[PDB]
Amino acid sequence: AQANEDIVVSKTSLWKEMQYNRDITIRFKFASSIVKSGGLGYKWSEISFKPANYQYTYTRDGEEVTAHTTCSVNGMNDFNFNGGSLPTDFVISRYEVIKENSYVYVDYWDDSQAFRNMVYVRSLAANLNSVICTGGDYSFALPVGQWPVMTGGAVSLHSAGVTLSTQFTDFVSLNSLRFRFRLTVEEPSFSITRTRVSRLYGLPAANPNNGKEYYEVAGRFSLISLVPSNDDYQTPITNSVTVRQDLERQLGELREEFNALSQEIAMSQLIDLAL
Amino acid sequence: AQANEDIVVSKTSLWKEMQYNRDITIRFKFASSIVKSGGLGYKWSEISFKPANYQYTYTRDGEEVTAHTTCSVNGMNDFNFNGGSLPTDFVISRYEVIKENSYVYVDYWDDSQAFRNMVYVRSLAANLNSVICTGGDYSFALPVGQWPVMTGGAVSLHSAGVTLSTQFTDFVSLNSLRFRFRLTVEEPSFSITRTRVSRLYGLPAANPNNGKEYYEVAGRFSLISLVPSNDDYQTPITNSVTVRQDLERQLGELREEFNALSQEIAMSQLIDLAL
Amino acid sequence: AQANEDIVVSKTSLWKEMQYNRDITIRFKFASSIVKSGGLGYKWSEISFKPANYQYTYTRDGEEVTAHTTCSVNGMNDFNFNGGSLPTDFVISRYEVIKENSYVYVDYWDDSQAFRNMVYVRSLAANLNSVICTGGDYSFALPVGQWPVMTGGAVSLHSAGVTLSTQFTDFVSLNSLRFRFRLTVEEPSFSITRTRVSRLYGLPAANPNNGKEYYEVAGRFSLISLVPSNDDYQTPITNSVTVRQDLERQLGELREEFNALSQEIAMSQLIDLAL
Repeated sequence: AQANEDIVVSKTSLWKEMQYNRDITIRFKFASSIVKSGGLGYKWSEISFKPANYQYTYTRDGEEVTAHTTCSVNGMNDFNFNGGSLPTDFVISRYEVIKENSYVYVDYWDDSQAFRNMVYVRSLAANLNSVICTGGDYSFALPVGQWPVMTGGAVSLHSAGVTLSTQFTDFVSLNSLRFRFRLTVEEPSFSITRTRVSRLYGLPAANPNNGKEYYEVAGRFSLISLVPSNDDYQTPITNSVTVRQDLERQLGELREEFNALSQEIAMSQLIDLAL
Repeated sequence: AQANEDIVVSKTSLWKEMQYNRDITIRFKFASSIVKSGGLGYKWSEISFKPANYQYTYTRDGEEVTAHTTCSVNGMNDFNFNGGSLPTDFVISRYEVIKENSYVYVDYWDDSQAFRNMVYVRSLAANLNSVICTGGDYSFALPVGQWPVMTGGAVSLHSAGVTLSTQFTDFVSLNSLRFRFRLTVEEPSFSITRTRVSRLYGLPAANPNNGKEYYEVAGRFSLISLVPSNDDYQTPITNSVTVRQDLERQLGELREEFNALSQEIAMSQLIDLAL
Repeated sequence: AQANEDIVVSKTSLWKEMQYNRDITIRFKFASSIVKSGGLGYKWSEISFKPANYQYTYTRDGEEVTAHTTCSVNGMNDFNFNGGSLPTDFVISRYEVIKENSYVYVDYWDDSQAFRNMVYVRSLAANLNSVICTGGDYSFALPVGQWPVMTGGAVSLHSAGVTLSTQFTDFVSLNSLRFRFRLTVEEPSFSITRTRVSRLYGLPAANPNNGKEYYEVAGRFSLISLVPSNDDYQTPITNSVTVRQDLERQLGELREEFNALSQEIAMSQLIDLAL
């Protein structure tokens, strides 16, 4: 049997149960959200994860296959480090770490025949190989003084159950395959340099990629889906999203008031610099 | 005939028409969005509603059924109250109130068989019982002076038409059932203490829940859906959302601007503290 | 024959293949996002496009049909204009323009039968006529100085391929038809007045509607869709979205910090009015 088979286990007039058994190259990537509190610059608000899309195009056995992957994390632990109540001590209100109790979700999609009209799926199963995700080096750019660097962190992702999901984005909506990963803490630990914290396992949520373009893991998946017998039917993929108009309005009002305040401030500095 | 039946009104080679007639306990909940303008703290920008999720797990007749509800409002009336044009007068540029002209929407979903692959439905109907919803007690936190409190408001929710809908979220996407509700004013009227306004009907948007963990209304729904005869197919439920990336970018630019302005202000405040 | 046909090209127990061929009135609309940087008010951070919803109701040949149209743009170029490094020169960090290399997407939907349970489509085609899109006059509200006005700009929208799409919103979710448009620059150019920029082509992202209520283009489409033979099945349309809760949380922290800073500024300014 080919590595990229496609078989029919039942076929009525309009519908047909098509089996698919195919190899895949999941190339995903974390993405971090860094919110820094105001004042001088010595207090950071959040260092968390954001679901991250990554579209690529790889080579199958004489075919070019475009893909779309989306990495997310669930059940992460919220740590924090506060060394003083004054505006000049380095503090991080809340930063996220990954351990055993957390999980790493990866939605995957391709331009192949398996994902063209997939809305129903049974007999789902996959053979995935394990990889090692290592964190990088994030230099907290303080206004003045020293520059602590959050450096280190290694954690091994192991295959787990598989499910379905939907990758929503501002361009495409994809009925996609959801691969789960569990975590086993590894030897390289992450530590904030020039600080009283070190030798704690996990992965940091500042620079997980470690300056990499992606994390690669190869796999195979096997399912049975409902596809119309005619191989010309198409399910809507693209999107045109206008969600959270109330949020857009809130942001517009905030920008208006912020421009008014900055105007008032620079006017106070202009009158105080017009002698 | 049972209360939670499951019938097969037809069956083809792959698909099947199934009828589902089931009892439900809609435990829903509102959620308010408050926005406080800058300046001193006597001026409020908006007090509105937001679509509010609530997931839970209730006992059926010997089954534990996990449920998921999402409330929302439409056609609400935007009242205002301005005591003057000064920084020190209490003013609320806009706050939302629920009345007869408006409608309340409640999306409902469960982990039962009626919802697993529900994409098509007909003969939809439900017999819901009416309830009462009373407003809360929201104490406007003013910087200095007395503390006005929005207190009162009671409206009875009457059952109306039933339809389908979709509960999108950052975790799950659900093909759900949409109960509609109309409103009738009641005797308890809402009013702001220490203010020249009172004896006006409706339900405030500051605290509708009245501190209740949820509002509860029982119901029953009967319908007929198209499901695959093989009860192993699964429709995609989970999500990994990255919608409004342009909005994320705008928020990042606004954070950068506000951090730079706060750093400027803090430096200008600290230069005067070196004597 | 008919202009609004509905044919049955095949039929089985529960499903069927229907062919719909209908005339339509695509009344779409552009929308701009004008972000103004802080400071004094001479510096503009960005002027971009945003996907624009517009819903209406128009008269077919004795039928009154409700419709919904969502415009978007893709591949738009980013131009910039800096007059100096000072706070007092009129600078536009970025404004978006449309040209040949770019494309305009229009997702279209009606309440007619062709869209009631459309999830699968084949033999999709369309005949569209060309229209003209022209820019208005966006006067930049400079606090002091002259008044630059971005004016002009005209482009011819020529039809292109048709596909499927999904219009998502905070209210409705529509499995819609995606008409694509390619562009050819016209003679009327866009120019900012009292400024050293003119005789450059494209469409300004400032006021693309030209003060109009919509841009109307007639059309006709033909397709072949899979529908339940029982013409009573309904697919979920309405929504209740709670997406980007983390973004809402970041915006709320931003608002709290901004209110605290504004309170500090206002107390600092009020303490100097006690004589």
